[PDB]
Formats: sequence, structure tokens, C-alpha cells
Amino acid sequence: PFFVNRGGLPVDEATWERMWKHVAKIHPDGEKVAQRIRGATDLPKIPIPSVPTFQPSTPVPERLEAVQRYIRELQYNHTGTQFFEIKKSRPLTGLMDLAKEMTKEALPIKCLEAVILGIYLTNSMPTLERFPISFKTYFSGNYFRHIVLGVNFAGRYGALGMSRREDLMYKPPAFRTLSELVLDFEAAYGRCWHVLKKVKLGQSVSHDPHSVEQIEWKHSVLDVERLGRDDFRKELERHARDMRLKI
Amino acid sequence: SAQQELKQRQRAEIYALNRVMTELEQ
Ligand SMILES: *[C@@H](C(=O)N[C@@H](Cc1ccc(O)cc1)C(=O)O)[C@@H](O)C(=O)OCC
Ligand SMILES: [Cl-]
Repeated sequence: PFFVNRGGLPVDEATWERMWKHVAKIHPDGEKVAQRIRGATDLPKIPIPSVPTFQPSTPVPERLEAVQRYIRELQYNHTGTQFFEIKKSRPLTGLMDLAKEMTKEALPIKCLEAVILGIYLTNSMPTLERFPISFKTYFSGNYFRHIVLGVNFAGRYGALGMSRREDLMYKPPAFRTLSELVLDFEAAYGRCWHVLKKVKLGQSVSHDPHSVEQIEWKHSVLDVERLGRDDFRKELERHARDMRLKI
Repeated sequence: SAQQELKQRQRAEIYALNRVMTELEQ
């Protein structure tokens, strides 16, 4: 369970104390972690990651590698406090303002922040299509939710994102079908003993960062166990076809 | 800027904390 910073940056007194109180509960050392860090004057100066920019001669797959490297440099947020509030129903232009702030302030992030950043950083790539892909999995009597940014370049499929696991985020845009991309994620979940239950597929997101349209996160919802393997593939390919036809 | 100073001080503590918590969640 996570707290969300809702007061902007800098983090206000109540939210900052809540973060440290949470750390003291979770970390076996507890108060000594805060004792060492809070007010310390010798802490490392972390470089602000450089936002990637692209010459027109750089191929799009190489740009995507740089976007993912940038996302990774921010680091996965293990503090227990999410530093940016993401209201998923916001107009795209407001989520793009937030993405800009994420690049300016350079704090750790988790999967949903990464999806917003991936859009922000690929709006300059009109020959690339971007659409969210959400997963619901099951392990040891609990459900887990995850989100990545699906991408489509030159008829191939890939993904950008942020996960604590290496094989649950970045996928180079090499998969011939959307089915093959999603089945790769399913296999990666299987390898860490999670059962994939649901996949939710969004529609393509405008490249206009001033668009007032909403992101459509749950356009297609697939019940993996109920559909079975053959209809799972069929539905995935139906979502992909609709997206391509609509373009 | 006082606000800029706060954010720089907080960002250093956030990344120092994140290193500790990442080492914990391995
Ligand atoms: C996105 C998010 O952080 N997903 C996590 C899920 C997770 C997977 C495996 C373990 O052991 C723990 C947690 C990830 O992929 O690392 C989530 O934070 C979010 O912002 O919204 C999701 C709907
Ligand atoms: Cl659900």
C-alpha cells in the first residue's frame, strides 16, 4: 500500500512526515534509516537526467531505447510515497503538464508515471502509435495491477514502462503482432509465478500535447482464463486491427 | 530560491532513502 503526494512539490510538512513514518514501519531498522538521512549534509548530489532529444536522422526504435533509458534513470520508487498525483481521467494536456514537471523535478516513479512520461516523450514521433496496456495478475492469494505503454512502429509492436522486474516493462518494437507482445508479458509473469487474469487495452493517444481528449485506458477488457488461448489471440488481434483501421 | 532549495534538499533525501528501500525490496 502506497501514499500519494497531493500537495505538489516541495512536499509539504504533513506529507513528508507521513513518508518517514511509513518508512519507520516498513523498514526493519525503522527509525535509524530516518536518523541517518533526515537533515544529513553529506548526501550524494544526484544528476538531473537529461531529457532525450533526437536528430531527425535517428531511427525511431533507437529513440525508444533512449526514452526507456531516460525512464529507467529516474529509478523505480520504493519509498512508499508517490510524488506526483495522476488522475487518469484528466485531459491529455493536463497530464502532459504533469509529465513536464516530472522531467524538471526528476524524482523516482512507478508504472503509471512511466506511461505518462512515455507519451510525453514520444509525441514528437508521429510515425509511432502509443496505447496503454494494463495487466491484472494473481500471486499467493493477492491481486497485482500493472501498466505499460504499448507502441506500434512500422507494423511491429513493443512497449515502454517501469516495473520492478526487468521483463515486465521494456519490449523493443519487434513483435509481429499485438498477440505476440501480450503473450510475451504473460510468459514473463508466469516465470515469476504470477497468473495473468486480465488485460486491458487502450486506444491510440494523440500526439498533440495540447489535446483536451481523455486517454481511454479500458477500451478492450480481456478475461484471459475465460477466453482461452485461441479466443484470447483473436480478441487481441481484433483490438490491434481496430486501432490500425482507425488510423 | 527558498522553494528551489527545499526541493533540492528533499530530492537528495528522497534518492538516499530510495537506495535504502530498494536494497530492502530485493
Ligand atoms: C504500477 C506498479 O508499480 N506495478 C508494480 C506491480 C508489482 C509487481 C510485482 C511485485 O512483486 C510488486 C508490485 C511493478 O510492476 O513493479 C502501479 O504502481 C500504478 O501506478 O498503477 C497500477 C494500476
Ligand atoms: Cl478488475
